[PDB]
Amino acid sequence: FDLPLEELKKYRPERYEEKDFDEFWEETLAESEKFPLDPVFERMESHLKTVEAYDVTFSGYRGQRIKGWLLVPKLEEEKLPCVVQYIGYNGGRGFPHDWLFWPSMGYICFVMDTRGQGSGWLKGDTPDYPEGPVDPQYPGFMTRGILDPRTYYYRRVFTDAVRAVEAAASFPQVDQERIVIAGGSQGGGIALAVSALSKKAKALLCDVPFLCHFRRAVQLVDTHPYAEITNFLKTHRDKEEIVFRTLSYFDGVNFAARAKIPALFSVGLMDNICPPSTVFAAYNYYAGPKEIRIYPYNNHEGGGSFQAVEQVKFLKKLFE
Amino acid sequence: FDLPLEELKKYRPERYEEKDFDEFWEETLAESEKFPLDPVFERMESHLKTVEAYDVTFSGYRGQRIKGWLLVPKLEEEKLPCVVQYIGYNGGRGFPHDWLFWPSMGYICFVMDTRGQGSGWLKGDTPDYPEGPVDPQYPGFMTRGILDPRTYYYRRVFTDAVRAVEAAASFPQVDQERIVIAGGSQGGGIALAVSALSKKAKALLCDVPFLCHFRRAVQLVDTHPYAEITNFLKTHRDKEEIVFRTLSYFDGVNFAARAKIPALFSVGLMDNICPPSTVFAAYNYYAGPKEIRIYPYNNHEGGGSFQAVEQVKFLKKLFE
Amino acid sequence: FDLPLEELKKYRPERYEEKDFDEFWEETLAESEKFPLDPVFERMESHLKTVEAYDVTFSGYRGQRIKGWLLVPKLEEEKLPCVVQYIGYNGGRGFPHDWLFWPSMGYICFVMDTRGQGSGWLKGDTPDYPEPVDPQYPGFMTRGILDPRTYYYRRVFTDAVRAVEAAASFPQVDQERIVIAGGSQGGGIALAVSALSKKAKALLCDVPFLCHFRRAVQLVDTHPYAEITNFLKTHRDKEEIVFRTLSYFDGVNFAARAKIPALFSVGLMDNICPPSTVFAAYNYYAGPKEIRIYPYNNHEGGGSFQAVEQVKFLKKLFE
Amino acid sequence: FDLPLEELKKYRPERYEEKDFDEFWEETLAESEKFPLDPVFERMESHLKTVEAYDVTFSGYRGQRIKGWLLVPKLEEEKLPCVVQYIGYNGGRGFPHDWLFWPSMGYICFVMDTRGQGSGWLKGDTPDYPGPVDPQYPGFMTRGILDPRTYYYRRVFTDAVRAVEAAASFPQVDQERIVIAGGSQGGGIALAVSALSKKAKALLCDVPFLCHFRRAVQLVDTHPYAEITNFLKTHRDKEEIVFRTLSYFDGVNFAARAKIPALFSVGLMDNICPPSTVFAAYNYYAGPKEIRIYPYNNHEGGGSFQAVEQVKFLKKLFE
Amino acid sequence: FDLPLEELKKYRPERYEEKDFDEFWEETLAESEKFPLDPVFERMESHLKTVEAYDVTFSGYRGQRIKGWLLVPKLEEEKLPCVVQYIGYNGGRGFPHDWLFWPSMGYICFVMDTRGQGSGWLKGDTPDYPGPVDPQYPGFMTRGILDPRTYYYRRVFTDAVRAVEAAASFPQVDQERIVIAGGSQGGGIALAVSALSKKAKALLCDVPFLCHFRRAVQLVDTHPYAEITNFLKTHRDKEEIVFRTLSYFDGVNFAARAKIPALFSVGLMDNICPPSTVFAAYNYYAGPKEIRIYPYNNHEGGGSFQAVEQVKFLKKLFE
Amino acid sequence: FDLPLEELKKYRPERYEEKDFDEFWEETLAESEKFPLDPVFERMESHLKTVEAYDVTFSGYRGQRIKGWLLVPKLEEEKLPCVVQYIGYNGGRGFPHDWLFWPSMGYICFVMDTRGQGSGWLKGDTPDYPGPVDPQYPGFMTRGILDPRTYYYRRVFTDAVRAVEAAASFPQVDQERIVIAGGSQGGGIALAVSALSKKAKALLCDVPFLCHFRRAVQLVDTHPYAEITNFLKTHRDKEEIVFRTLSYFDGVNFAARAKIPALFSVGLMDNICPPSTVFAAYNYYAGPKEIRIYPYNNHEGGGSFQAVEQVKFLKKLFE
Ligand SMILES: O=C(O)C[C@@H]1C(=O)Nc2ccccc21
Ligand SMILES: O=C(O)C[C@@H]1C(=O)Nc2ccccc21
Ligand SMILES: O=C(O)C[C@@H]1C(=O)Nc2ccccc21
Ligand SMILES: O=C(O)C[C@@H]1C(=O)Nc2ccccc21
Ligand SMILES: O=C(O)C[C@@H]1C(=O)Nc2ccccc21
Ligand SMILES: O=C(O)C[C@@H]1C(=O)Nc2ccccc21
Repeated sequence: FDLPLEELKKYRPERYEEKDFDEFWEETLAESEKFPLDPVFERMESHLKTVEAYDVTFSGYRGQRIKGWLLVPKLEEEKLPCVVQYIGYNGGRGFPHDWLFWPSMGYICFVMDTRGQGSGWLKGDTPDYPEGPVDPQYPGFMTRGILDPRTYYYRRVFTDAVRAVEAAASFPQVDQERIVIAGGSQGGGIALAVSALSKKAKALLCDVPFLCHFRRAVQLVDTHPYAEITNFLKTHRDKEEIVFRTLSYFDGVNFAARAKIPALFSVGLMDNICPPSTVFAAYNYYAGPKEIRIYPYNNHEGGGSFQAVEQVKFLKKLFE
Repeated sequence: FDLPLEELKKYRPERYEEKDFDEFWEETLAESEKFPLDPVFERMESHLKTVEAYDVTFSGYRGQRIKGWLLVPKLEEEKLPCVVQYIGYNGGRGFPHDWLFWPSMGYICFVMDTRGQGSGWLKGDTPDYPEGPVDPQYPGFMTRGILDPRTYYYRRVFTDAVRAVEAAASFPQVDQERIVIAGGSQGGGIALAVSALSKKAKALLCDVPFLCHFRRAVQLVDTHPYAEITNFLKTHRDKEEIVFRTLSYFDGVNFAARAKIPALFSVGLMDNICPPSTVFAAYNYYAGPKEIRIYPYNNHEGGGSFQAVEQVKFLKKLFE
Repeated sequence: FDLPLEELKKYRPERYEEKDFDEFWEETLAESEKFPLDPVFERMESHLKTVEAYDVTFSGYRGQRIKGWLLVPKLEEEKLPCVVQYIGYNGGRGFPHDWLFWPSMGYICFVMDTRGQGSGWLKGDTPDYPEPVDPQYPGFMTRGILDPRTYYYRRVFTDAVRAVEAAASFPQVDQERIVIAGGSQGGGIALAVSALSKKAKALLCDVPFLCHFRRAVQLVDTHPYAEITNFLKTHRDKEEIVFRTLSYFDGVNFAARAKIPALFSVGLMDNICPPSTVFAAYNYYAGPKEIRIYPYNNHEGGGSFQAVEQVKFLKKLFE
Repeated sequence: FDLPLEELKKYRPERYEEKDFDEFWEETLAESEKFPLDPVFERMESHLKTVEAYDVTFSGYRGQRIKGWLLVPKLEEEKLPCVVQYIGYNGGRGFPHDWLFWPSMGYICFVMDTRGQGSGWLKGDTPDYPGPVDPQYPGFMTRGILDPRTYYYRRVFTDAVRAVEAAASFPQVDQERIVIAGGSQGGGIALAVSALSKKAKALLCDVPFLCHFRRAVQLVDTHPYAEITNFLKTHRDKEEIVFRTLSYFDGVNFAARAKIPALFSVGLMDNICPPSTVFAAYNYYAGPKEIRIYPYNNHEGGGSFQAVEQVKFLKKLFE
Repeated sequence: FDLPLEELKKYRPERYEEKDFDEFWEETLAESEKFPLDPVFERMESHLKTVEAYDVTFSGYRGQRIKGWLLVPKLEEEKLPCVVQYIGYNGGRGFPHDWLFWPSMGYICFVMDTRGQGSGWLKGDTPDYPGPVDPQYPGFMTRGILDPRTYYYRRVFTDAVRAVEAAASFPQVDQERIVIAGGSQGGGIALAVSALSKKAKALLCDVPFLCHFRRAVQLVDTHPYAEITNFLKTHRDKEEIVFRTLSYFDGVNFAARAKIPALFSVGLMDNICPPSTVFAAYNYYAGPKEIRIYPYNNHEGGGSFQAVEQVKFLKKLFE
Repeated sequence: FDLPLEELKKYRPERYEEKDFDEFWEETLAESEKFPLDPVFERMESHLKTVEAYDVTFSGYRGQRIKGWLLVPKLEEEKLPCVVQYIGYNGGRGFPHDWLFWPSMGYICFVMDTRGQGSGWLKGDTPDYPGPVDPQYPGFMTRGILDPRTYYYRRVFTDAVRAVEAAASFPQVDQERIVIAGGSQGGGIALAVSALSKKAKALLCDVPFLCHFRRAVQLVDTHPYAEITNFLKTHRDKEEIVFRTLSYFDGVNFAARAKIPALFSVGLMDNICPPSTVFAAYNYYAGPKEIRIYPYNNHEGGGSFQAVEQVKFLKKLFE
């Protein structure tokens, strides 16, 4: 349904961002750095036998306390590499046993809970906090605070996500040389922002990323969650310019252009949640060393368990 | 798809409410009455010629400033009857010209904007304000603050709505003894709440009501917006009892049981958004003088323009 | 899903029409004009308080008696501007209270009931009368389609022309300020009247239907355009005749003849009336014109926002 | 989705008809018999080799001229049994070769075209003739529904009775072995003819439509029964008048009067013609009768399996 | 939804086949020729009166016994032309009375049952006989797809070549007028036979399936092509193996080799067999050829209109 | 959409099985046990660090070689309890890392690959081995359904009984602490194993499929149950035969014979495995049992909540 692959590979749409993109993010991170990180780990009673699981609490956007899980495989290694895992839309940190892949592969896994979501396919425990009034919005998170980048939901998520990397680095068994940032769909869009904004992340795993190239996304598909923005615009007919202005500060394409760490991307050519031209726009602008795995017959599931093996091999080759 | 009509007409399921239902509502309304109502009626340059439209502002839940419209038909009579109109889900106050029916029929019309919504089919101008943290929720309004009645979204909307009647009553040209409360679907549910909670309403028009008999609604249909609650529960599998205890304080069946003012209901027997059994549970418990117009072949549109004429005739008879 | 906006704005494709288009319509109107208009306005008992409602009857196609409403706002004015309102597919005149917008804005509103429809979303009271009723697919789009002389829209468009003469006959109507308006089917009817009427002074044309039929069926499989496609799936031998008939009714061909000022609207995600069909008509429209473009709306177009634009537009025009 | 089979078999709900049901039909048929039948059989140049095909024209309702095909298998016998075939909703007579089953089984087949339809899945050549064509929902189900004298099926069912007279006029037809047959709309028409024709000798009634309307619209939201629901959703003041009209055309009411031997079929998962509507009709049917029950089939019913059952049923019936 | 027609007419994509395409088919066919054909025609008791029906069995792929019907019109001519009919996806030979068209037009019809299918819209009676039956997606499209030697259509296409020899062996068949025919799956089978058989005289290829697989799975998400997509969505490591296997069975590669006169049909709105897949095959077809193009039709194609075109085409070819 | 919870808890429909049910299974398992099990475990080079992964091969139905995974957590305890895991419809054994749950909780996990499937959502490596593969609807539900001796699940259920013996042969498995587990198709397979094998200590049976087939096809039209309905729609003469065969594989009949303690789960909104089908099995389940009821869940059931419940249930059992 989207551009053919030869064209996708060359797709570099003209970017749109405001003159103060970097200032906005510098100011955002400085204001939240005023609150102590205060990373707290507490060992959890669980039935897990090959992993030690910890409850995590750390200060994200403006000192607000975000939950997570830390999963440490029980191995002979002194320091271990770490994957910081960001979660898809409507998900949250779930149970420790929802995240066994990375620890089973010998990586500590830091799972960041997603403020105010956690109700659509995996439970969450962390609330959101608005900057004052909660404006008229379409159901969901995509238009929550959208009339101002200062009030916009993902300002708070992305800042949480940057602070999560610091929280993971605070656990002493984490090898700070081998902290990886990872996610699919919303988790991939979050990881992309972090790849530009964190100075602690060493590598990026970005699958079927959401939050990329919003302007094109709403022209290409009518699926959720991108349709929340379309549906908001269908009603608020006078707000096009302001909505896209706000979104430009959170667009993965604009972060990709600033990001310098090694990355492995994946895309499903039949994905109609995250259309391939949106994924390719981000990939093509990504300024670090990069590869992409392309799945021509997959929808939003992308490479699934095959991609998971690709990630393990990529990281092994990168860190050796 | 629902019970046959002969059974709908007798359907009076055991009600479920907590022992402190009334006290919850007394304390809520009392806390909000500590702020001055401070109703403002500012003439809005519209292009209307047979109606004068005022931009309304008034203090609803916890003094929060709620928007509305006040439309006055161009008639001499020093005191006119008044319809206070509440709005369907994802709607908001829109433009003054969106509400010309009741003014054209000789009634002043007070249209209350809906906090936080106004983004699905008609625009709105009024924000919500949470009680502190914005808990994990499913997209929309149905599960916003659902883990505690003190935090639940409809606490705030219902309080706004009671206060809206007071605001309408403040307008010098409104006949304080001919104040009707009205709405369809979400608007119907809010009106039904108001019909129990306000001391100032003279009659109820309650069309295809939503927010009624939640526990059964979600068994019968999988449509939105009731599906937001199902979908929350599909994830938060441990929260059934808490969710339904919270919803009990906002259930139109429990309000119907307390309401004493005359009412005209309507129902579409093929309505799969507000199932017939949910509307009939509310209607059958409704404690005031009452009549119901039944539309056997209609879905959620109910009686449409036909029902509007039934309303005009009902009020004329009542007020003679 | 259709051409990008930069291409829609330049989209002026080769028009298809027969050499006798104007003669067809001159002969149609002249034949119907032999019957007296006989416009009848019967004041009616109503619950309305700010508006006076009249039941209307007038002679449309071949003297057939078409219903309407006339809604007159109660204002201290010896003459008032007037909007002649045409109705969307499967609708009809409904109740007087269904049409309160234009009277509330200070316009007399003449609502024309639509022959034979009135059964999908708003009730109607006017029958159709055929020229035999040929084999057709369910609906109105293919009724009489094998010959322009028998086609359903010959009758509707005649009715609609006659409606404006009927409105002009009400004494309080300001004949310098008669507006023709409609959305979707209403807008396709309005485009035809904008070419054919001797009485209309402005056009409001929203998300128009009955435009560029040959391209519409290639772009969408929605109804009501799909009635045409489904007819042709069965009558495999009738492609050329069907498009020949439709060319006499195509809003793109009317637009090219129309001279009055116009305000259009279009939803770029409208899959009932695709944007390239709407832009074909708008771009060929020969009078002074403007268009409001709603990039995120489907067939609802600009909704209540566009209603505000209309009132502003007519106020400027007529001041 | 409907009643379980044990209950369907006992389902014999209270019938609804007006006091003048028989009078309505007697006068309808009397009036149409005033016009000469004038059945015209024109040998049609054909590529067919085992069958002789004829173009048929005959006088149906009020003398209106209806098309058909006559297909005669090339056999030695002087007189042949005959199946009068009625056609499903949105179909028409199509081509001669569309109807080869019955001829191949040694039966002359008279295929009646369906007035005004012919545009959904197979083409047709016969027009309808109404005077005013009232507001209606798209299609045939609500055409003229506010009065049984104007209703579309009054004309179809008359045409269908006249068809049997026309088939019987063909010299090679054995008038002792005239079968009336159809599926869905075809079946509902055949059910009416089983009560109204004095010439039909046996009925093949598959997955019948036009039965138990009031219950059909409560059970399913499919077309074409949904045309009726959608008309009532708009004309909310007309529920009584619509069902009164429909009572004169209801297969259940015809079934109670029909005397000829019949073979029915039903699909238990058919959501076009719900099984309760079909069993209501079957259970009231007053002639010698059998029903083939296909529990896993939708509207296709027994398909080719049923065709074999019909052949066997008629062989045994006719000795 | 596909290429516009002017581009379809010129669509001649680079073909993909392995170096050993012809050798694979020569060895396949030589191996199956080592088993005796042993055509068996058992005359059946039938209700049919204009046609003689035979129960057919013959040896297809590797001596496996395949069912069929032979329908002989009762005609004075002692040698008759013959159409060997292949059946659409999920069908099978059904009953003899399912196949009356060609015998009514004076052709012997040999209907080939389809191994292992017969369970979706018409029953069948013939099993498949594979070795191990590899992991597969539900259906026939992926059965044995990891190796052309194990692939399901190797066996169907061999059956189909053998069916033409079985038809030829019936004494009343005129071996100079054997036609091979099908639609959709039947048309892809017929197209393979048009390249592989030395006995067929003409090809009727309607809306052909089993063409240009690589592109089909990009254009549509419908079944049955979506079985291939779904297999690849799971077996993410097997893209190259899958399309290599499929290249031995692609109608486009057979069309390039076929020499006999052909009449194709295509529906421009067919989203089961997309127009670009059909035209790729049609444009490579190396024999004398024509195509009937149905711009408004989906997968039904020309339906009964095309059946007429077929009968005319063969009459002209053979006279 | 199904019975209310109060009725589901009381739903014990009359069972249907043939008089030779036990004999059929006795002979089936005896014939397969004549071939050596020959379990082979090969340590796999793996990226996994907390788990030792082994490629498994073993003899299932009639010596046929079935793949699997053996996942051993790296722990001190020399003899570990073991969960034998059966896979959902269209799945297969996938990668070792797809099955980390049970090993992470301290259990050796034996994952049985599913013959012939492995192509819908997780890839598989094991073929099926039928002679003739009868006419069937796409998928596995109707493969060999005309005889219980040839039916697909005869083979799978035998494989699954043999998997328990193959897990028991691994030296680090505590052969006295083996559990059988599955969701949907995996739950139906585990249920059969709960009746057929004497080795298992406990059953984990989530949203079970393969239960109460006769009722399943009346209640939902979803796949995979709809493959059966679809087969019956065409093979209209095979209802009795199809249900007789299925009675030998019906989870409700195996439940009646199972004695080991069980934890079931059910989604009350599951329209793949309807609640009445799951309750019919659960209600007839003869051993100590409990059911987790998820009223707001569809076929996902309890998901990770249910997994926690399983870990607790086994912990109590093996203390
Ligand atoms: O894609 C994600 O970010 C998670 C999840 C998912 O994977 N698909 C989808 C679609 C709509 C809403 C939420 C979801
Ligand atoms: O029903 C309402 O309260 C308003 C509106 C409506 O009329 N139906 C519907 C369905 C889903 C969301 C919103 C709506
Ligand atoms: O578009 C119209 O003319 C009215 C109405 C409408 O607004 N959409 C639609 C689609 C199908 C039939 C009728 C309609
Ligand atoms: O059922 C019929 O009478 C004919 C045909 C048919 O077989 N099904 C169906 C459904 C809607 C419209 C028309 C049809
Ligand atoms: O197209 C065919 O070969 C037959 C039949 C058909 O006509 N369409 C279709 C689609 C899916 C499966 C089977 C079919
Ligand atoms: O339910 C299963 O056994 C697995 C999988 C599933 O979870 N749902 C579903 C539906 C159709 C085919 C296969 C499946």
